[PDB]
Amino acid sequence: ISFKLQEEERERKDQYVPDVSALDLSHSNDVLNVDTQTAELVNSLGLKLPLSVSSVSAVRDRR
Amino acid sequence: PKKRASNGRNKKGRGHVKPVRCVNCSRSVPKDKAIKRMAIRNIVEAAAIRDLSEASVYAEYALPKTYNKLHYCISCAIHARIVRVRSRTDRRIRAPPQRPRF
Amino acid sequence: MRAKWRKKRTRRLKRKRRKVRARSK
Amino acid sequence: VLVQDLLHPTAASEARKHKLKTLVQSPRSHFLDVKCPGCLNITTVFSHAQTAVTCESCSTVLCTPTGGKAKLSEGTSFRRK
Amino acid sequence: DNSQVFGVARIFASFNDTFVHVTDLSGRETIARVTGGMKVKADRDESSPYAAMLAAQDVAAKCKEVGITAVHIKIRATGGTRSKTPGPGGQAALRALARSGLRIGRIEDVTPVPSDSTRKKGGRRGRRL
Amino acid sequence: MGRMHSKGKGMSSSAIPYSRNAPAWFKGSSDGVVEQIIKYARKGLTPSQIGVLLRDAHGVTQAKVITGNKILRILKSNGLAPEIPEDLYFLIKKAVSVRKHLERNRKDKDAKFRLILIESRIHRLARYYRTVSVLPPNWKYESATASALVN
Amino acid sequence: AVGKNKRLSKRVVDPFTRKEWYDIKAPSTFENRNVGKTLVNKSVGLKNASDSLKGRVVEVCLADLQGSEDHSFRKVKLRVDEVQGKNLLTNFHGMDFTTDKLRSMVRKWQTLIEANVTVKTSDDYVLRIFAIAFTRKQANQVKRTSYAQSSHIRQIRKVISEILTREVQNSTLAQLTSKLIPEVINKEIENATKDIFPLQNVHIRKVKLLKQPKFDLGSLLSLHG
RNA sequence: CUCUAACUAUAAAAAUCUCUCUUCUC
RNA sequence: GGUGAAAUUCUUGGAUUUAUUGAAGACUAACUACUGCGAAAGCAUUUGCCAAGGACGUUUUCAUUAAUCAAGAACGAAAGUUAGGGGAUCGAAGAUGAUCAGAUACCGUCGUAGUCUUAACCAUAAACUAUGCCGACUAGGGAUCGGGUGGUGUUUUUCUUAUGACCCACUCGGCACCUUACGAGAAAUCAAAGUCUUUGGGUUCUGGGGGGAGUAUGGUCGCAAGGCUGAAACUUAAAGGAAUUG
Ligand SMILES: [Mg+2]
Ligand SMILES: [Mg+2]
Ligand SMILES: [Mg+2]
Ligand SMILES: [Mg+2]
Ligand SMILES: [Mg+2]
Ligand SMILES: [Mg+2]
Ligand SMILES: [Mg+2]
Ligand SMILES: [Mg+2]
Ligand SMILES: [Mg+2]
Ligand SMILES: [Mg+2]
Ligand SMILES: [Mg+2]
Ligand SMILES: [Mg+2]
Ligand SMILES: [Mg+2]
Ligand SMILES: [Mg+2]
Ligand SMILES: [Mg+2]
Ligand SMILES: [Mg+2]
Ligand SMILES: [Mg+2]
Ligand SMILES: [Mg+2]
Ligand SMILES: [Zn+2]
Ligand SMILES: [Zn+2]
Repeated sequence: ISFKLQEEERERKDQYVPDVSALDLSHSNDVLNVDTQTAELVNSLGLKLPLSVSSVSAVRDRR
Repeated sequence: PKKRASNGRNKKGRGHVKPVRCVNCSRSVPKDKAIKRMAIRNIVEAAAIRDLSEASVYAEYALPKTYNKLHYCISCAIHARIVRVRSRTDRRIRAPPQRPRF
Repeated sequence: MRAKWRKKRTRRLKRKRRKVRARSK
Repeated sequence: VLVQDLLHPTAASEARKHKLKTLVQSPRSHFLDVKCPGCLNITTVFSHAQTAVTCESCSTVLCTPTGGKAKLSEGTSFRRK
Repeated sequence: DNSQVFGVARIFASFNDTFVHVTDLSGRETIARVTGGMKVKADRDESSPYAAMLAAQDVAAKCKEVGITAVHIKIRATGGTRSKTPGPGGQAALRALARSGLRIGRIEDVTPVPSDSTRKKGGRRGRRL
Repeated sequence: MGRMHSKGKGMSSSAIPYSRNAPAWFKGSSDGVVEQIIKYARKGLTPSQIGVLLRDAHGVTQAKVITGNKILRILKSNGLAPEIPEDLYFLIKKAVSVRKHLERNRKDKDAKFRLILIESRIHRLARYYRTVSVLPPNWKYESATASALVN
Repeated sequence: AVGKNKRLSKRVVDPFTRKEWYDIKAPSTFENRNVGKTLVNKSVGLKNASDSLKGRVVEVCLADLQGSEDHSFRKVKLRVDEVQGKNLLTNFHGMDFTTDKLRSMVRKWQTLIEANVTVKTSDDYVLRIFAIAFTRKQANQVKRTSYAQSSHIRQIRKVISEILTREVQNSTLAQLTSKLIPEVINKEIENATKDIFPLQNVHIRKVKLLKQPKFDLGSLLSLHG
């Protein structure tokens, strides 16, 4: 079922755009932290793009 | 016509396998076409544990479990409902019945 | 018929006839 | 795929493949100049040495038989050449 | 250790006419062999749980009479070449021995399992019921 | 992947390098190679043993690369060639070993089967060598002259 | 209940009022030296009961013998050797597991290694011992099975044979049991085998007594008070 | 974006079957 | 006991169980898997000896020695035949007690030859993967077994390196598997049963409708059982394959 009111709350809840983009480097430590490989990928790509490299510890538990 | 691509045997590269007797009718069957069930059970039924639990020396006894495989001839496996007569496209599904309880 | 038992029947027939051969000599 | 340059495989891809399957059938092995911890002389050894190689100078067997390369003797020094 | 003089009930539960047979710790001295077919009339129901309760209750009565108070259990199927699986009745006998006064401890299964010998009775095609 | 007598299809082998000439870093002399080859031959090692030892101990990659000629040919020119080619001799040795094992313990039948395979190979190789005329055309391998050639 | 034929081819008594009770004593090796009771037919001359008692064997769990529950799956058979009147002694006769623990260890996707050996004690007690070991899944293994090579199995069996031979040939069976109860040989086997393959659940099993020299009265007295 | 625990327990006997087989073109 | 229910049968000379022992021959449980070895049959306690083989590694050795192969040969499940040895289990024959109209069948008990061996015959099996062998190419995915590769890898542990066991990315070979058709097939299906009308890699052996019939006869091997070889007269419009709906 769909009456026009429901279409309208679906619209106005959907037309909602949040405030800051949730990436923005603003959350979760200013300037994101990623692994070395994508860091050097951006480096080779030749873009400044601030960075925070780190290790990954690729060892896998039992899972 | 070949009913099962795996030939319904599961031997496939062994020549010949030792035979094992059926558990109900004692028909000898190759140890691979030898439908087989892990009959692990508590030595006492859960319906009667409580009587044992409160009327026994050795507080918090282990209450062990009895272990044994069961080997059926496929005739018994079908009649005793251990194995059902599945449908065509459902034959090629070998995963056990979705881990009966989970 | 099962071909197995037809072969067995002919085989026994052969055995009887060859015993007939042997007894004749 | 569907378009390559079999003349010019990637060197990483080239060594990636198996020998006898490359462009030119080349050997994976090499020759190491090994010096015994005792004597400073230089003795050449094939990397996958079969026999128990012995330095003619002294009975100081340097590499032991193995399926793959011969295992060194924990004291020698090898140079790639 | 409050002076529980011990025993071993040693239920032998087959697919027909189960057994309850309490004896000393060494097993040398029997107390009330009395069996499943002792107290049932059909001779088809010898394996039935009711035979188990009847046999168990009377052997428990004899157990109290003699003096034994605590019992260890040797559950045994036919074993050997035959079916390796505990008899349907014997479990009911276990329950009854648990109920009727007797103290129980150290449950064990002693079904004789062979190491693959003594070709099982039945022929190749086996029982063809 | 042929493996006449077993369906095994392996390709375990060696890929000798493309450079026909010697490696640039080699310091030994081709002649000195020749004298060590001949002296090891005097010690009695077969040309396969010769090659493996010269590869393990010294910079000898292929004696054909270094001396310009191959080990068996060096021996033949120097007059140290064996009367029976080494591979064949190894076949006789294996065959007589299997024969001794078989006669020692009768019931082993796979031993008999492997003996038949080995005799097939040895007859085949002898036929080849007779065609190339390394062996005398009357050279024959059955049981007893076999044992004499074992000695 | 009837259906009888009675192919026989009432002087009844009370056969249990005509019987005596006797005590069971475990050697000084274990903690709880007392074991329990035993009913016996009354001792009359011309078949004195003490003749009948000597030779009896009793299967007793190690949990009762030690109080703790970790010895639940163990099982010791003790032989009746000396009778003192209303009270009798026992000497060690055999060791075994409860079958249930044995089966619990016996699982799929991990091959089991068995080591069987006949060994002579330090004194004279000719024994046969068995050892059961299972491969242990590693701490990081994604491989779904934990199978061991045949050569690894041979080496492990040889190692376990040597360790068992050492342990039995060291000391007498009294000391041997005093070693058994702490199951120290288990840690020794794991020690000498953890380099080859992990081997979870090492367990010494079915200690079988085969021969005994004459009687050794004095040691038996020493083992009981 | 963190996981691998439950389980039962049936079979006695039942053999045979006379016809009559007939189109698709708008 | 034994069964769907029962009987035959053993049992107060005490059968059934309850313990210790001991004898015999048997097999090697559970580990046991879409895993391994072998040419195939087949192979499963431990240990030593005997010889053998695959695959992998190899800047080692010879230089066409290669593939299949009429003729010829070796192995060749079980049953069978000789003879000698053993003789547990289980069971053709027979003996039985049931079921039924009959049941000398299926269920039930005993029991001979065999089942296990030691030398010799037998050489057939649905000896099936109902796919001959050797080659080259063609599509995605994983694991798994054997070897060998590289890790600044992990725990290992002997402080630390060394091993071993694992994790990763491999690679070579093996049993296989999953997905798919863009190839085939008549389809069921096949990663070969593809690269076959756009018809040619090298090679052996088989079939020409079904019955008659693997029968007749002659050879040939075998003591025998029988095996290999192998028709015709004649009789029919079908038999057969795969799938579809009832
Ligand atoms: Mg194979
Ligand atoms: Mg199956
Ligand atoms: Mg039926
Ligand atoms: Mg009629
Ligand atoms: Mg009795
Ligand atoms: Mg086993
Ligand atoms: Mg294996
Ligand atoms: Mg031929
Ligand atoms: Mg036979
Ligand atoms: Mg009858
Ligand atoms: Mg009959
Ligand atoms: Mg019968
Ligand atoms: Mg019988
Ligand atoms: Mg045939
Ligand atoms: Mg025809
Ligand atoms: Mg025919
Ligand atoms: Mg003829
Ligand atoms: Mg059809
Ligand atoms: Zn069955
Ligand atoms: Zn040195």
